[PDB]
Amino acid sequence: TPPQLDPNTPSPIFAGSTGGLLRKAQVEEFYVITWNSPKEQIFEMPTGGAAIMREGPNLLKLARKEQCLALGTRLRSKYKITYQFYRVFPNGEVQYLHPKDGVYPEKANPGREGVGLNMRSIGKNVSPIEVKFTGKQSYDL
Amino acid sequence: KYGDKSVYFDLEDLGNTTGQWDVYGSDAPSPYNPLQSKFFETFAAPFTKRGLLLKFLILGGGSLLTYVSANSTGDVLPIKRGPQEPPKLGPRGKL
Amino acid sequence: VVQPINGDPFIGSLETPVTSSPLIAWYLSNLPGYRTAVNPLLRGVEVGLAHGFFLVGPFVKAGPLRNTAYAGSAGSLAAAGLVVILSMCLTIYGISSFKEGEPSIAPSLTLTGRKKQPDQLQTADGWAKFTGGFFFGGISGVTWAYFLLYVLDLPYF
Amino acid sequence: TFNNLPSIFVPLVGLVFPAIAMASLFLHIQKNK
Amino acid sequence: DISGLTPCKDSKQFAKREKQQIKKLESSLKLYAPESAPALALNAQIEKTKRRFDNYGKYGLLCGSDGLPHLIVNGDQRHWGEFITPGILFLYIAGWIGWVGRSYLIAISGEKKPAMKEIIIDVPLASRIIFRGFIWPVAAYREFLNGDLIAKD
Amino acid sequence: EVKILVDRDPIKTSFEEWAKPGHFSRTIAKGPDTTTWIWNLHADAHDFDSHTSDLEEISRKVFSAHFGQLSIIFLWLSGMYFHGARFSNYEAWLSDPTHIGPSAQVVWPIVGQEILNGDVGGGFRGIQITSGFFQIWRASGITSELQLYCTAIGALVFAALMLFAGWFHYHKAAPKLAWFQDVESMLNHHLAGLLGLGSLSWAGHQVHVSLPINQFLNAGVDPKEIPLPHEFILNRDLLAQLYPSFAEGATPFFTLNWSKYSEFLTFRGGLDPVTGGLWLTDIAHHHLAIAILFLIAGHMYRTNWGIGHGIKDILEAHKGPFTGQGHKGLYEILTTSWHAQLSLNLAMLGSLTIIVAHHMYSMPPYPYLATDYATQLSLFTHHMWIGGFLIVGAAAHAAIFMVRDYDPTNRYNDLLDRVLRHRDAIISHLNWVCIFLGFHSFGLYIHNDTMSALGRPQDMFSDTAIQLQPVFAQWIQNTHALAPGVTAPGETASTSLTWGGGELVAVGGKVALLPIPLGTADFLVHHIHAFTIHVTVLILLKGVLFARSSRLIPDKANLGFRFPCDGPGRGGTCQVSAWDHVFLGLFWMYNAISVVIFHFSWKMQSDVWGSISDQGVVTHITGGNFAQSSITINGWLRDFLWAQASQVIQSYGSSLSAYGLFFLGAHFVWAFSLMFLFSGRGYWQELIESIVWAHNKLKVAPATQPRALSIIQGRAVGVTHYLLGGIATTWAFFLARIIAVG
Amino acid sequence: SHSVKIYDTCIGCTQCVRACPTDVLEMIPWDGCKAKQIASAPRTEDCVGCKRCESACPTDFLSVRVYLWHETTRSMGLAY
Ligand code: CLA
Ligand code: CLA
Ligand code: CLA
Ligand code: CLA
Ligand code: CLA
Ligand SMILES: CC1=C(C/C=C(\C)CCC[C@H](C)CCC[C@H](C)CCCC(C)C)C(=O)c2ccccc2C1=O
Ligand code: SF4
Ligand code: SF4
Repeated sequence: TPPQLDPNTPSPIFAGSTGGLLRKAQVEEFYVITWNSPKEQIFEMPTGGAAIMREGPNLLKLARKEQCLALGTRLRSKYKITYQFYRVFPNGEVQYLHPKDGVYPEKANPGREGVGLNMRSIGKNVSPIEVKFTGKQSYDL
Repeated sequence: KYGDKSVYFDLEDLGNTTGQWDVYGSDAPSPYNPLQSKFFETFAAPFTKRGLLLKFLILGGGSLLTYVSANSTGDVLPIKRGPQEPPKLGPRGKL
Repeated sequence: VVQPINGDPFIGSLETPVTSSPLIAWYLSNLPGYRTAVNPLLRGVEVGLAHGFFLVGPFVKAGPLRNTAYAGSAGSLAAAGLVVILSMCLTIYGISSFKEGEPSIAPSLTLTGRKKQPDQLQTADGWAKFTGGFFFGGISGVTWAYFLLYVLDLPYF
Repeated sequence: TFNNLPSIFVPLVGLVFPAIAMASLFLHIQKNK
Repeated sequence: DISGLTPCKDSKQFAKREKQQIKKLESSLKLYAPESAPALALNAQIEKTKRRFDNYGKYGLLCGSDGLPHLIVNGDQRHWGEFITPGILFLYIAGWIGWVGRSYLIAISGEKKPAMKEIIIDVPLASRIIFRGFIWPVAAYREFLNGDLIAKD
Repeated sequence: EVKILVDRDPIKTSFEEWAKPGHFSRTIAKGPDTTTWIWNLHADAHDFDSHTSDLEEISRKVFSAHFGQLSIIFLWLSGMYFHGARFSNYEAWLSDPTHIGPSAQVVWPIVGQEILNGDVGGGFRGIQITSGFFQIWRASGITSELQLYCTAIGALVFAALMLFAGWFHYHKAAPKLAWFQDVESMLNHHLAGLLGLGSLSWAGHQVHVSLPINQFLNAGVDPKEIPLPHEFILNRDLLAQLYPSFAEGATPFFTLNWSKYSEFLTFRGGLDPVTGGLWLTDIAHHHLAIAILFLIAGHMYRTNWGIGHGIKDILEAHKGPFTGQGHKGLYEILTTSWHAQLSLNLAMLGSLTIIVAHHMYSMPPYPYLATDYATQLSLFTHHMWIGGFLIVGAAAHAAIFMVRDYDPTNRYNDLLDRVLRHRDAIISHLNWVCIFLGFHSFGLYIHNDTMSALGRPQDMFSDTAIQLQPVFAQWIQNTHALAPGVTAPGETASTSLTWGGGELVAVGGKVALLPIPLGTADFLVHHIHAFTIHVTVLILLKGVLFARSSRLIPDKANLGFRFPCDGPGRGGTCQVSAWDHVFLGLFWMYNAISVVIFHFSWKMQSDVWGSISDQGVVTHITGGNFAQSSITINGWLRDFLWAQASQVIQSYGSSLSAYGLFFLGAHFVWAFSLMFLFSGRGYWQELIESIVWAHNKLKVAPATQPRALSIIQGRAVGVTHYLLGGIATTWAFFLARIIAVG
Repeated sequence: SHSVKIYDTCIGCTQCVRACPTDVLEMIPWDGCKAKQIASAPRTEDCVGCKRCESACPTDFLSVRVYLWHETTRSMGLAY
């Protein structure tokens, strides 16, 4: 699927907190989540406090992926809205992150490939003596 | 547009969104008198070179420290005085 | 009376009456830590003078031989030693942070958003100038307060 | 000057050598080739 | 007289300990009226002390230089009553317990949810199983010979 | 309006739920798959907010549970009054309350424990108690074991009454949420009726019983030939001869001629010199005035009629200079969260317990309490520990509110949101002031140790050295020593004698509170106290504020209040939960209260408690060594811990052998706790699975599968044994020392 | 950063993915189980290491398996 192309949409009504983007946004990547709220309502944002998300499109810039996905799961489970967040490096190159196929990762969409997948039971891994003095570990054959 | 109503994600102006503002950095010009400034700029330039300042501070601090400790008479610090008392015997004679 | 930082409510701070008052923003902008336009050496001299002029107080009036005759004469040497420690500290900080020639890592723009010139203090040569200024001004202030403690008559601390 | 030698070396190993080692190892800690 | 220990009926330090404790009790007995109840309790404690020391005298306890009954647990018959005759009396009783609680665990092993009888003990079943461990040593012996003592996995 | 609002027979009284264990929840009312089931049964036993998700059933449960607790407290009181009746030397203590140790416990002579029955005095062999109950009973004018026996039967009656009341208010006729949620009536009644009329009726007891009997006992009277209280009520000539103010009657009261009632309701400040307690005339006037105060205070909130205040009406209309637009929604969270109310009430109840300790050591209200040094030490130590524990519980329940009973959607508050928003500023500045306090108190102690060890006592922080004098507390002592002459002229003497003056109320060969001086060591240890308190507040407030989300775990409220971790990721999240923060704040409350009671015991044993000679010079227990030894940690180790713990090692033999024993065992259990705090469940589960192999090899495999303790349960067992062992060590130490010296 | 390797004992219950707070995991089609799906792990560079994936894996020991490894700023749970 094509990504959703993060626009300059508005943000929630928040009075400011001490949970924002300190330096991991200035020099490293920071994150941004966008959700379409059917109505204006209050929600507990993951950086501490309580914001009021607006009707229609909302946009909230967060410091790490766990904040974004925690807020997204609370949105999808409590307000039942469809979230999708990105990762914006300090030079640009906004990376589409969460669904990665349009459908949520709990659904087995075709096309996504098997990466990080061993075709063996967990106790058939060789011992560390087999992979000693080799850059590989006991779980990468 | 960062200056819109509750828009804080202008992607080309990513310094205002990341929080790259100088909270207190004033670009106001030199406040000191230029002659005082020239005096300090000429008299402190020898300390500007870092690799020659680290070496200088090491070999000057260690020198002053190993010197002022050496020529410290027995009035500043008592470790260089001595016992200045008859040494008392230990338990069990001395052992 | 409290306001989110620069209007942006998702940066980790707040415009309070403590960090955003005009008295504070005048005080904390016109002191040598934030004189971003002047070269780092003069403001470093100011910082060193302000930190060496007072550091002699604790060493001279609370030192190990403050109650003896070498109270100021040794406390001032101790303060000069702490200045020679801290100039070394700033030196190794500037060496580990900024290597030799990179541009400034400082905040580029101001609060309003105008394209302020980057602070040269956060450069290698700039912080080196700041180290030299701190060392010179610190020994200067230590010796000046040593001069004043025995010249000028005070009831002391 | 042999009772003065502790006064030379105890600072030089205990104050000066620790400053040297701490500075040098802090530079080695933050170096980047 | 084994291990360089005089017997306690002959040890002077043992009698001195007796007299010291008795004087320590009598010095607390003077503060009370001779017919009062604290005084009678102290006197009962005094007779208890005296017959305790007499019984440690007559039962072959050995007293050291400190003057305290030492236990010779090696195997000398004269002192089996110090360790082995109690010890068997332990291994019986202890082996009663383990032979009971094991047998119970085998009797509630074949239930549907056998964990709700661990926390809620079947008192009839436990009372039937408790006296099975009276003569437990022959049951454990035979179950060792029959192989029923060790599970075969 | 405020109706009765109860329902009949909500829950059927039966033993069916006694049979099936763990009935109260979904995951426990199945049976034990493992042995963790038992621990989770007891852990969630009183977690009523987890059993049923409605405030009605929760509120009924906690109401009847409070009735059970009241039945237990009445049963315990019945026990104490009864042990004071039949197993005590209370008469012999009344005859000579200076050389007869208060004893109300006798042991059975079975295995040599009869030596714990000590020569306490009075022809009685028993355990010297330290609860000060004898002092309460002399403050009540008891003077007979019949009265203690009948009030013990009355407390048993009240225990049965409270148990029946809990049964009735759960199983037969239980209130519903409209009864609990109304709080204007609850406050009005608990103020005017519980605390107002309670103090009124206690003042009535004192005016009619305690004052005459205590005046007789102070004048010198055998408690057997003392007139009974009902003789003071009925025979007017008797009480009138005690106080002629009674001869006029209540026409002094109703004509507002109270000036003639100043024979038995005096404002006589200070302590009673004859007995060392406070003046019971002053205490009767106190409880009377407190009754008037709480009676006019309990008519403040609007319940059913037009007059009064609405707590909602107050809080939603309380604008002010600093965030007064808030305070809206607090009536919602406090009337819909038992955990919020439990947190607030525990905070203030524990702080009141600490206030109680601090005001009972210094203004000893009972007669012959100040000279029973075991009673004073035990009371201060006890109520200090109780206050610290209750404050740490305030933390736990603030956290449980923050996780479970916090919904910004429905129940929103401006102030709590503003606190959660800048919570990092809170915890950062509190961490800073904790570091600052740790340095400029304990580092002062370390400087003192180093200087005294380097032979530089001129460089220490002491009175004979660099002086850090508490100028502010010294100024307060100077004022309150001079307060009753100018600022409070109604008082003939100061409220307390800890301030200053030529006042030393000795009752016998014992001091009872001379003026406590404040030197450099008192500055140092008070800043240690501020330090330990600030670190406890750091840990606890941090767990409270970060109970929901953080920069580390932004979904912590979904993990729960009481969870171990969120795995070794993010570097590690081992003690990230708010439960883990109260678990650490328990250790810091322990450190805080232990150094508090150490300060107390040493300061009193060095500067206050002692003997008074026939020449008029006081000889203290330790001998005034607090100003010179309590500046160094070596002095606390030497002049306090090593020196005062001589009576607990020489305790063996004399009655105090138990205190000797409870020393070492307490020393053990503390260390036994270190098996739990240091370790982790994985090692113990693997050891247990090896032992389970050893059990499968003998057909003795259990069906309740042996599992190592939960991680949170390992931490709970650890902090539990740690507090028990440390506190019992200190209890044995304190009681042995102070019963063997004063 | 970390190394979240999964094994073929997975049954396709989709609980490891529904517990993952960083979208490391995602169900793919597969033919080795009744549910005909298995849980891949493309975004291992986003893994914090919280092991909620394997505290929700209902196998005899485990199918999803987190091996802690080189810790980056994303794997050290750092918002700064
Ligand atoms: C932390 C508590 C503490 C304190 C208060 C002291 C205090 C002192 N020590 Mg001790 N010491 C301590 C801990 C402490 N020590 C510990 C823990 C150890 C062993 C590990 C020692 C071991 C020790 C030795 C062996 C010796 C001392 C000595 C001294 C004295 C001289 C210190 C010195 O050189 O001045 C230098 C002091 C400074 C540079 C302090 C500057 C701080 C300024 C005042 C802060 C101002 C902040 C300001 C208010 C900020 C806001 C305003 C701003 C915005 C402008 C002094 C009395 C010496 C002695 O014997 O003399 C009596 C000595 O020989 N100390
Ligand atoms: C004998 C009379 C009786 C009977 C048959 C019942 C029967 C029942 N009650 Mg009721 N109840 C009673 C008296 C009775 N109750 C009284 C007197 C009170 C007031 C305290 C209550 C208060 C009460 C509440 C608040 C609740 C129940 C509930 C229940 C049900 C569950 C019982 C259970 O599993 O707990 C059995 C538990 C025990 C036997 C433990 C006894 C604990 C006592 C009170 C304290 C003892 C503490 C001890 C002194 C300290 C420990 C010392 C130790 C370390 C040595 C069941 C229908 C629950 C219910 O139906 O809700 C779902 C419920 O929530 N009861
Ligand atoms: C003026 C009347 C009055 C009085 C005296 C009290 C007193 C008390 N209430 Mg309150 N309460 C009142 C009115 C009153 N309440 C009203 C109107 C409501 C509804 C809004 C409540 C709702 C309420 C709750 C929800 C709870 C209490 C609790 C308590 C007890 C707290 C424990 C304590 O301090 O122990 C001091 C102990 C005593 C003074 C001993 C008590 C002995 C007497 C017999 C009972 C007090 C009178 C009482 C109201 C019963 C009246 C007669 C009854 C037959 C109807 C205390 C006994 C708590 C408690 O402990 O639960 C049981 C609790 O959870 N009350
Ligand atoms: C008014 C007082 C009060 C009240 C009503 C409550 C009520 C509650 N607390 Mg809170 N709490 C309090 C005080 C209070 N607590 C204090 C003072 C502290 C500080 C220690 C705490 C700390 C605390 C924590 C940290 C937690 C609770 C939890 C709970 C809930 C369940 C407790 C449970 O089921 O355990 C039932 C009872 C037990 C398991 C018995 C505990 C055994 C104690 C600790 C041993 C000590 C006994 C004795 C002194 C030692 C000698 C014993 C001897 C036999 C050897 C319940 C809502 C839990 C909760 O809500 O989590 C969801 C929870 O995690 N509380
Ligand atoms: C004696 C044991 C000990 C010590 C020294 C500490 C020390 C500390 N704890 Mg810890 N803690 C301990 C046991 C201890 N803890 C235990 C057993 C627990 C069990 C639960 C905890 C739990 C715990 C928690 C949960 C918290 C702390 C906190 C703190 C800090 C508060 C004080 C502070 O920083 O002031 C200054 C430092 C001290 C007072 C420590 C002693 C240093 C002395 C004064 C002298 C220093 C000399 C100097 C630096 C020279 C060094 C030598 C040189 C060669 C470099 C500090 C790091 C709090 C914290 O970190 O936040 C503020 C906090 O929240 N602790
Ligand atoms: C010692 C220890 C254990 C092992 C502790 C055990 C499993 C708990 C103690 C259980 C008791 C001994 C069970 C026996 C009591 C039964 C009720 C049986 C009674 C029958 C007779 C024994 C009377 C942990 O599981 C643990 C977990 C996490 C951190 C630290 C630790 C830790 O330190
Ligand atoms: S060590 Fe224990 S508490 Fe820490 S992360 Fe691992 S499981 Fe969690
Ligand atoms: S939790 Fe385990 S079994 Fe379930 S989908 Fe993930 S890997 Fe497969």
